Amino acid sequence: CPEQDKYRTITGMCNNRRSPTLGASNRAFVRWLPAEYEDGFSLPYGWTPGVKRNGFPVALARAVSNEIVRFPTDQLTPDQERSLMFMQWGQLLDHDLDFTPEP
Amino acid sequence: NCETSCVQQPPCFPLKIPPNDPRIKNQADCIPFFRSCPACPGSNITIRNQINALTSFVDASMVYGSEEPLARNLRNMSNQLGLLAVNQRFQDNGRALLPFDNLHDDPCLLTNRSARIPCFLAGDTRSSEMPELTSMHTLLLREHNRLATELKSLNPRWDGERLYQEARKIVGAMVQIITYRDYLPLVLGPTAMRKYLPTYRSYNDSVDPRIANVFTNAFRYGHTLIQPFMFRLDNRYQPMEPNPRVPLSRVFFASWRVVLEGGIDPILRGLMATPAKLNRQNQIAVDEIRERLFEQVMRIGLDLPALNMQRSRDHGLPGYNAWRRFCGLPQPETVGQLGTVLRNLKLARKLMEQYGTPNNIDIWMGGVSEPLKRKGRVGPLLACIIGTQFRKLRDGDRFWWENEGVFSMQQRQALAQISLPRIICDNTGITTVSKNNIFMSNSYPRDFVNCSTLPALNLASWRE
Ligand code: HEM
Ligand SMILES: Nc1cc(Cc2cnn(-c3ccc(F)cc3)c2)c2[nH]nnc2n1
Ligand SMILES: *[C@@H]1O[C@H](CO)[C@@H](O)[C@H](O)[C@H]1NC(C)=O
Ligand SMILES: [Ca+2]
Ligand SMILES: [Cl-]
Ligand SMILES: [Cl-]
Repeated sequence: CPEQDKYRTITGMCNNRRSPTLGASNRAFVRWLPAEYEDGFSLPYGWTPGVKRNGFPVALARAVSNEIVRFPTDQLTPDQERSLMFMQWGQLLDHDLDFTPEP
Repeated sequence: NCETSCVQQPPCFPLKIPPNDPRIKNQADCIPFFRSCPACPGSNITIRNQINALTSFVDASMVYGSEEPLARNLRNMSNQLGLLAVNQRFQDNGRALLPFDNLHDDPCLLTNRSARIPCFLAGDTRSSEMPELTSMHTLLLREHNRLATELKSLNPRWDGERLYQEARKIVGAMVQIITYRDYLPLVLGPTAMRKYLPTYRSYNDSVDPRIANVFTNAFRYGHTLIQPFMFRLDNRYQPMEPNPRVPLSRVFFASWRVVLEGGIDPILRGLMATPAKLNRQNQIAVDEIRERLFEQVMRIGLDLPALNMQRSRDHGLPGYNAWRRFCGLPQPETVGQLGTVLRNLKLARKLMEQYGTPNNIDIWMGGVSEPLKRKGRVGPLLACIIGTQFRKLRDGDRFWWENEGVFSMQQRQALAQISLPRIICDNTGITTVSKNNIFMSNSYPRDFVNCSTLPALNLASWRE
């Protein structure tokens, strides 16, 4: 890990001299709170039928989408104070920060 | 097996179908979902965690890459000009285009079978997802090669390495300035901005710049800002025929629309002059993403908000109250209490029917349900998650543009004059761009200006 450097590495390695992998690509995310899994360590809530979460059944993500998210496409309220560039820099920005690989 | 199968066997976690669903009537069917890769496969000692395949920093890694082999494959290594490789098969009115990507099961070819146009290759794997995104990518690619040729003329002695690096460093700062000066304050609003992002003092080597597992979900708040059409505009900012208001269900992975339907220029014109969708508690997200996400390229249309919620469950994320507790916010236990926080009982009754307890509300769903902050586009909780993450990314960045040593006093003064409208000027045929601030300006011509009125980036400070 060089003592003097002018540029970033591609992987983000060495940005933090004390803990050099911090911020670097292909590493585990930090956790701000401990993970809540059905079995305590791996299975997500909703995996096993009839297993409740904190005393209540697990609502299907699609059911929630259907009942809360859903609205008619024509009723759309446009933002008086924000261009679509704002709902695009966000996606561009997101892609500079995080990408979660799946198999 | 997730792409096709409905069986819940690892690594598949398919979203089951509720009765009387508005689109999927076969309840034996489902929505495909692959469980995110575990950081430690097959373990029984460690609590499941997920991986970030990118650099957490705002270092324009979606341009340059986050892995050494790709970063090499993205450059033009055929000379010491320090440029990023461009498409050798096509160009947009003379102007540069991102190279094509050799993929085994290329989804861009499926959008228009006859056109035979594949996905693009950029610093990030998701470049061809929506033409609007590919535009921003192409604008930045052009910007690197722009800044690298301006630097070779200034310092001809400099080789391809110094040219690449110096231009990368410039772009890297440009993304930071747009983000922190113009983007974030319009996301958080003044109060949260003062709270979570007070005036940068300097680099703190004791600040964890990593992305929190939660942020990956919380930042998907942007899905509420998505409009259902791709709005294209001609030379005179007028609807460009044919296809001015194209449905989003037809633009996902439609790379052919950038190559064969008039390049970057109309898309950027559309992004500058069209307002974004506004998040309303009765108008969360459009059916172009709720019902027809990736319809052209998949066996079935996906539901992005449902995917967001299954993803937090996959990710083992705590519910609403735990995150409110974490943020130092009141945790409602009842329907009434909830109705008070959201300033909407109609919604709280709806949320209580689904979850039972505000403890179980999935983080994304909770976050998007909150009334927005003053001059902001997020609620109290998301302003906290998003605020905290951005402060860590700033204060924990050794190569942060404002950090003493990164740039010179003059270099810093020169970079302070950049803007996204000006970047659109220098890299496209567009002569009329948005009056600053770009993210607020949405009406043509009330909020517009001519190129000439915009000062360019003065690279004088870079001369050696
Ligand atoms: C281009 C329009 C967009 C489309 C079509 C889109 C589509 C998607 C899809 C399909 C995923 C994967 C969903 C899953 O399986 O869990 C995703 C994830 C994500 N999206 Fe969106 N999204 C878009 C815009 C945005 C915007 C504007 C933001 C933020 C302002 C955003 C932030 C995210 C984040 C953070 C993730 C997870 C990133 C990661 O892998 O680490 N998206 N989006
Ligand atoms: N994890 C994801 C996933 C997606 C969906 C997506 C984007 N690109 N791709 C893709 C890219 C190439 C490919 F061969 C197959 C899929 C899928 C996102 N869109 N925006 N941000 C995203 N983050
Ligand atoms: C490399 O750069 C030169 C000069 O701009 C150009 O002629 C050549 O096509 C470039 N190659 C690639 C792969 O971009
Ligand atoms: Ca990055
Ligand atoms: Cl977390
Ligand atoms: Cl090519």
